[PDB]
Amino acid sequence: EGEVTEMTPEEASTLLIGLKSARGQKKLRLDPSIYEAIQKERVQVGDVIYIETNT
Amino acid sequence: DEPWKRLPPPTVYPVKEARFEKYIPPQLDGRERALAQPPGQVAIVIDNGSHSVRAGWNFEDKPRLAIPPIMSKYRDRKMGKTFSFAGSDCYAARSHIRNAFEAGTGIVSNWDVMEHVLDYVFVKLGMNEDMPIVMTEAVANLPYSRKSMSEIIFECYGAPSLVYGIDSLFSFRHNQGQTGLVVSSSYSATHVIPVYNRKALLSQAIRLNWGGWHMAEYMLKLLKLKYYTGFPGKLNSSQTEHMVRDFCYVSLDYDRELAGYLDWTGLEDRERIVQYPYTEEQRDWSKSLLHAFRYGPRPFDPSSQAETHRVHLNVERIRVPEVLFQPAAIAGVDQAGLVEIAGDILCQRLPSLPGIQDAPDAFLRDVFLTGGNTLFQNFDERLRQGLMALLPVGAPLRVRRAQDAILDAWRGAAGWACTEEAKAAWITREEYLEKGGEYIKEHDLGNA
Amino acid sequence: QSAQAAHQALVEQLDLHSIHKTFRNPNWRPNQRRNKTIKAILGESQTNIESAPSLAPMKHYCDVTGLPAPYLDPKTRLRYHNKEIFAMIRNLPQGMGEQFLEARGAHTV
Ligand SMILES: Nc1ncnc2c1ncn2[C@@H]1O[C@H](COP(=O)(O)OP(=O)(O)OP(=O)(O)O)[C@@H](O)[C@H]1O
Ligand SMILES: [Mg+2]
Repeated sequence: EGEVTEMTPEEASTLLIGLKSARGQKKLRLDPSIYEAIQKERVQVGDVIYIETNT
Repeated sequence: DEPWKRLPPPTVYPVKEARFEKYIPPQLDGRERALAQPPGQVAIVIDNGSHSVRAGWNFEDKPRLAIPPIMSKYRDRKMGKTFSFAGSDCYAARSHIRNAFEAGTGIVSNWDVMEHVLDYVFVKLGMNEDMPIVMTEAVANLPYSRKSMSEIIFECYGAPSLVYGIDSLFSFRHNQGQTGLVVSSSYSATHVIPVYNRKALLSQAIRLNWGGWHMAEYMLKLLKLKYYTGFPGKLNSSQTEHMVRDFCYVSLDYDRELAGYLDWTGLEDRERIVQYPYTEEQRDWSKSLLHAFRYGPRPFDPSSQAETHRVHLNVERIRVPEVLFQPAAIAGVDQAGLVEIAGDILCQRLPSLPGIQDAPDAFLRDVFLTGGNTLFQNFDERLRQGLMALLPVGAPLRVRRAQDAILDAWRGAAGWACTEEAKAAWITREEYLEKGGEYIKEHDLGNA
Repeated sequence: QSAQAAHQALVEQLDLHSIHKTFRNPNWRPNQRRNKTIKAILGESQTNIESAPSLAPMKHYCDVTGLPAPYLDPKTRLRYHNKEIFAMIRNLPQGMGEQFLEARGAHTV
């Protein structure tokens, strides 16, 4: 759970997303499936999002 | 009635400002020791602080002299003789004053004032002429300014050698600095300098044009606005300097603290009050936010001379230091704030440099605070909390303070003064006569 | 009176003209034009270029009381916290509005 600090489409399929909390930031490699879930919701840089990694 | 009428009498502090103090004779004992100490291991060390020119002997642990960069010159025409002053001999009783520096700026500009200040320094050090001078510079000091100073040193005083180094970098060397991010907030400005293997990466240093001067000027602007209906004390920047020093602090969460700051509950604790001098022969004030802003929980009347002669700081306690963190919001300075500057360096610049190895991790492990304007409460904690959110989680951030924020830059130059690094960086008078005052030896603590 | 005499004795005791400065080169005299502003020096110099504006959106604070300001007055362009401060803003002494702006370096011109 964090503020979306970066959204970098890695392929032209994969996304890399950067997430930040008050206590640090993190990068995640996203499968195209979870990417399009993130993209079906209208997530943009500066949004706050909740992700469950395995579900 | 009761919520004010039950309160104790207000605690109020006398106003302070810079003033003359008992005479200091010229210390001939320094000249004696300087000639007794071994050859090639003695220098005069001058830190050109825009707040205080600090001068003394490299072989001593503290400056002999700490002097405002000001002069005064006037005639009491009934007495006929001219009088002339440079430093705290200017009573900051005419206060007919000029300053060596351009206002709020790190760079010397009134060279005649500077030359009178240097005359005062060499008198107080007991010069009886011939001694090496170590002198501090602004970051990226202007070539013309470097020339004009060195020209004074070599034409007017004929000194054997001069060396220029950055005061914040001397401070980073008095402490056991090796690699780190040097954050300086000074009188003139605020600089973030990345230092790698004791060498500053001045091409990657950044300056924020806010400092202890701008805080005193901004505090004055706000208090003039607070009491725009007129205030009987003569508000001056030299007073608001002491107000900023004594009463300001950095908020750990500014919006949360600010939005509740003028709630009448506990406002008597959030408020602090200073007394200017005086002499004496369903809609209510208690529901007015502007009464709280100006006069706090007590009732006010203009009959009370003392109560008319006091300013209430209140929101200015925290609004003034926040200009470093939010310059464009609070003071309209179109510059990124301190946390955004340090984050841009650590996260965007240093990992992009060739060959720098483990950026940020190398630099990130020692963010280091220098200069007097860093001395605010929670300043280090606020800077750490801000950077922590910008860094990869669990990264080994440490934010550390110099052992002294003001003298330690002089102590670093005094320790460095006669090392082989320094004497390799010295320019001799003949080298100046060859190369001219624009020339400088490239070294880790100096400008390009 | 002795207090004035003692004061003038201090004014004498401090005077940098009463002190003689043998280390000062008597021959060298400065160029009278040497004192120049930073603007002049930079103009005549035609790294000391060292920062840029933030891209983040800035927060809004009341120009009067510094508290957060939801509102911007369209008439005077002062930012204000609440109706109590709007009431004082709209009846300010005529020149005062430009001072609240100038405290944040804003101006009408
Ligand atoms: N305890 C303190 N808390 C806050 N501010 C302080 C404190 N002590 C001193 N200051 C302020 O720090 C400033 C002095 O900073 P410093 O002496 O490091 O600058 P400087 O060397 O004169 O400047 P520069 O290198 O820019 O020419 C003054 O504005 C002074 O009011
Ligand atoms: Mg300094």
